[PDB]
Amino acid sequence: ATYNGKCYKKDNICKYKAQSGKTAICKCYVKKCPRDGAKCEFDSYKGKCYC
Repeated sequence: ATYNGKCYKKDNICKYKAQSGKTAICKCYVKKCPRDGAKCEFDSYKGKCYC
């Protein structure tokens, strides 16, 4: 149920359109974003930010 979006290094966050548009930006927990736009998925099993 993992999603897909982008993450920002500068803002070290993970932005993506939740499966229902509910979720949203999610700090790039661990391994800060590589570069703005960096694709990332939102694991709906824990709530991390695969970036």
